[PDB]
This record gives sequence, C-alpha cells and structure tokens, in this order.
Amino acid sequence: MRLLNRHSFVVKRKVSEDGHYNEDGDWVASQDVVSINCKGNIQPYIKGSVKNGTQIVLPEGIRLTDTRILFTVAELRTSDDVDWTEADIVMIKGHEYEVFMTMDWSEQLAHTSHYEYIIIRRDKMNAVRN
Amino acid sequence: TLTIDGKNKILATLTPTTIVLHNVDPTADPTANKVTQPVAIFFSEPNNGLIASEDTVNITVPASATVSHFSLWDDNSKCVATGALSSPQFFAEEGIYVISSVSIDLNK
Amino acid sequence: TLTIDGKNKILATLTPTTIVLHNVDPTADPTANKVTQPVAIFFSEPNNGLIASEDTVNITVPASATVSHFSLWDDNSKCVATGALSSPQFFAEEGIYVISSVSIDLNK
Amino acid sequence: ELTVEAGSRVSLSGYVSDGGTSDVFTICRLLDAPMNGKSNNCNEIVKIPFDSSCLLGVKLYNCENKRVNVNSVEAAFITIDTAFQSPMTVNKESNRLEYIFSQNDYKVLVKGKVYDMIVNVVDESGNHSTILKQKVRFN
Repeated sequence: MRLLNRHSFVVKRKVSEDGHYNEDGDWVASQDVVSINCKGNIQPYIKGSVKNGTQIVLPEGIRLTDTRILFTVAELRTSDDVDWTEADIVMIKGHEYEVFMTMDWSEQLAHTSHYEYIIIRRDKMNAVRN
Repeated sequence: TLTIDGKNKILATLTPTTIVLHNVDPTADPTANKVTQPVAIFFSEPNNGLIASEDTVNITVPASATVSHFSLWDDNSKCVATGALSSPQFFAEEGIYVISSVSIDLNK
Repeated sequence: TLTIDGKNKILATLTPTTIVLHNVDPTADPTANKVTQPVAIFFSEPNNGLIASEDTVNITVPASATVSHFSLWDDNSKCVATGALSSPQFFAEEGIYVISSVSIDLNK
Repeated sequence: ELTVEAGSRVSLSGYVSDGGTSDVFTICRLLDAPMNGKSNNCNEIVKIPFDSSCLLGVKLYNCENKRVNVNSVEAAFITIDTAFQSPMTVNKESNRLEYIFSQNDYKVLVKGKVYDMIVNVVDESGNHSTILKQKVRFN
C-alpha cells in the first residue's frame, strides 16, 4: 500500500498547447482542456513564509489562501515560456489549484523516483473571455 | 374602441426578427451599450391583436455580463420595440439566457 | 405505577374509529352539541403507551358553526376520550376542518 | 395498604383548511447524483431513523459538472434492493427528484439492514438509466 498513491485528484492539462496572443493583443489560452484522474499524496507545506489555510484580513474582506505540497509519480508540468507550456490545475474539494515550482526526482532511484510539486489555490477573480 | 380586425392587420408589418439584451434601459438609445449578439426570434401570425413567439430562444451571454433590458429588431436594423426582463441576472461564467415567450400585443 | 408492558396491552383495546366535533365541552354529556358527523379516524399500535393517527382527518364542518371541542368514539358507539380544540374555530361559511395529529397516552 | 396510580394526557393540533396542500416538512437527507460518475475511497452509509418519514433529495448534476433541471425525465423510480419499487416525484419547483418514505414501505423493511438505493430515470426516448447506487441503513 504505497503512500505515494493515497489521494486521487483530477488534473486539467492544456493538452492542445496553443496559447497564442490574438490580433487585438489579449491572451487566448488553450481551447482544449482535458481532465484525467491522477494519484498522489497531498500534504500541507510547512516552511516559514508559506501560509497554509490562512485567512488574510484585507481592508476589502477576508481572503483565504493555502499552499500544499504534492508527491506523485505523474509528470505534471508548470507554465514555461520556452516550450509554450501552460501549467497544470489540480483539484481539491472543487477549488482549482496551480502547480507553481517543481522538483524533478524522475530518474534518481529505482522504486522511489517521484516528482514533488507545490500546488497553490487560485484566487477568486471575475472571468472574461478573449 | 378599435377593431380587432384592424388590430390584426396593423400588427402584420412589425415582424421582429432579432432580439438583443441590454444591461441598461435602451429607451433613450436602443443602439448603444449592447451586451449579446443579435439572435433570431420568429413570431407567429397576428391573432386577436397579439403576436407571440413560435419557438424558444437561447441567447448566449458572455462572462461577467449583466442583462436587465431587452430589445427587438427587424431586417433593416430598426428597433421596433424595447422592454425589461423580469429581473437582472449576472452571468459569472459564460451562460445562456432562454426566452420562454415574447408576446407583443396592442389590445391594451 | 404501571409498566410500559402494562400500558401497551391497555391501549391495544381502545380502537377508536369515529371522531365528532363539539362547540362546548362534552364531558358531562357527549350526546350534546354534535356539531359534526362521525368520521373515520385510524390509530396505530401502542408504542411506549402512546398511539398516533396515520393520516389527516377531514371533518366536514357545517356553516355557521363554532367548533371548540373534541371527543372520540369507538366501534361500540360509546365515547372513550374527550379533549379541547386549543382554539375556538368559527366557520362562518361551510368549511373543511382538518385534524393533523391525535395522540392518546398515559405517560402521566 | 398499597395502591398504584396513573394518569392521562391528550393533545391535538389543527390547521383549519386554508385550501392549500398542507405544509409537509420532515427530512434532512439530500444526496448528490453526478451523471458522469464521481477520491473514490468508500461511500458513506445514508442513515434514516427507522419509522419516521424522510424525504430523499436527489440533485441532478449534468454530465460535465453542473446542476441541471429535472427535464426530459418523465418517470423516476426508487428501487431499494429486494424491498419495493415506487415511482418518485419529478419536482419542477425545487429542481430535485424526491421521494418521501411512508409507513407502508417500512412494513417490508428490517431495522439495520444495509439496502442499496438505485435510482432510474426514463426520458422521452424510453432509455432506462441508473443514476445513483447509494447504500442506505434504516437504524
């Protein structure tokens, strides 16, 4: 019973890596997004500044943010400006997450090679298309 | 009072064809501050001085848009009528507003 | 004091079947002020010394009547329990009084 | 030199006609129903108090992940395993498929058994489809 596959989530990958800038000037993300279940371990990230499940009392309201670490064997990507990659979205309890920062232990050992990801909850924002 | 036969004949030239939703009241200017795109609405034949929509109409409203008032148009871009829907609606994500029944009537 | 097993066998013999409404308290005479007509009422099996009806009872109250009391009647046609209505209801016109829940019990 | 006593108590409640459709309210159970198929883990056991009368709340999520109205479906059937089969209520107003349990249903049930709740919906084109397969325990 590997702990590396305890939790099971759904990842949205922008498979059709297009991500072009329209003639007007705005950003048009990939039109084709697929959602396939993966497996991994999601744990709170405890390191100094990083805040987990912390409500921030702004003079505009109360915003909530969190940062979890993700141990998994899947090769989730992150937004890259050279290969025109556009990150991966993890889901916990419905809320969308983003894979900022990556550690790549892919080849090192035999039965223990794994990726470590830092997933961050996406802030609430009004959505406009382009 | 006016005659129903007259009321039927007078209403046979309106023929609205497209419907457009506005966030603000278009009475002052029905040519401004549009939200959706012109979507076809087909009306019935004049009966008892009251025309009605034949089939339901689905208008795709973009995201972060509000619809509060509606307007009808004809082939030559001439706003025959304006009105207000039941209540304002805010579509956070891209949604659809369905028109269940439009009944232009003159029978007071 | 009685036991639960003792009380359950007691209530297994009531079987009230008809209910009639009164304007003043029957107590002394259950044959007076028979405002309504006996209408069937169904009870349940005793549970911890308590019986409850299964469904609402629609009593056809005649017009110009003020219903304020209540008294059960079994198959033997001999009243076994009397109670108030908790509020005097005056049906100025012909109405339909409805009972939501009856409960006869001996838990003190 | 010994005497045991007792007492009586009778209660009533009326809601004088009003020509309505009563005000029936007794339940807390409302269930999910994704049409695409839902952490799998182990499904939880819905617990209805034996006796009483619960109102099963089934919410039709369309098959991307969105609530959908109770449309197309013209017949809905609750078919708790080897107990009974009764039609449900397609509620336009609350936009839910609901069913209330009565005393008659409990005459064919036993307190404690973990039955399976299977919900079938039939559209206009006569296509039976299983929506839910939750397990219920009447404790």
